[PDB]
Amino acid sequence: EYPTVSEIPVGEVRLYQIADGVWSHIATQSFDGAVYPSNGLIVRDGDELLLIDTAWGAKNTAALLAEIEKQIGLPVTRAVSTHFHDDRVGGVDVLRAAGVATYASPSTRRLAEVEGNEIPTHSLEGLSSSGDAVRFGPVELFYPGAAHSTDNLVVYVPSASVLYGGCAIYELSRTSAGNVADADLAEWPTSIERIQQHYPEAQFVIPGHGLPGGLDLLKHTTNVVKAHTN
Ligand SMILES: [Zn+2]
Ligand SMILES: [Zn+2]
Ligand SMILES: [Zn+2]
Repeated sequence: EYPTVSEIPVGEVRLYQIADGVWSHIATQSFDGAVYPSNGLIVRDGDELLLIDTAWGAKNTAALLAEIEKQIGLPVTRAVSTHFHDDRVGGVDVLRAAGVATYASPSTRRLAEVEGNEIPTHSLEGLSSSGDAVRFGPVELFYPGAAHSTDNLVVYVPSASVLYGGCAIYELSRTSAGNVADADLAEWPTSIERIQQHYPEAQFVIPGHGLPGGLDLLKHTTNVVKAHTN
């Protein structure tokens, strides 16, 4: 039932309802040779919507907004990028031009600027130390520590028990480390354990790329990270 690359033409976006008032958005992008999918999240926020992460690029993200407008028909008022890479902030300029308030931690904004990437406008305070959590409307934002990147955030929807791990969490089908150029391999397992300890009640876990699962995706990711380390 969950959308794969097979069902998503390049430049198109699919939505998938995870639970009441929670959706994931799925887009595709061509890396050198292969095509990769990418997940973000949509969370109902009263009569508005909170967006988690772009659809990886300007065209994809405009397609994302059109697909939201068509299927849910509620306005996207805020967006949060969960780290500084292009599959998370690429398309921020498109969101901004459409009247969406874009948000990221100062850590993420700093690293985006150094990378020459798009920079979310607003800053999320209170997330600078590992284990920090802040409320953002219908979600909790959590900084577990450095993992896939030094700034990576995860997002929990308490009304639906949905944990969005972004790129700090691997899908089960991924049995080898991905792009770890900006990762902290030494801290990644410790950061995953912080997620485990903070959200032991999570029922759905969404990786940055690929199929949703349960909390076993956390142990999976630790397994793969330790194998890469060694
Ligand atoms: Zn990344
Ligand atoms: Zn603003
Ligand atoms: Zn990623």
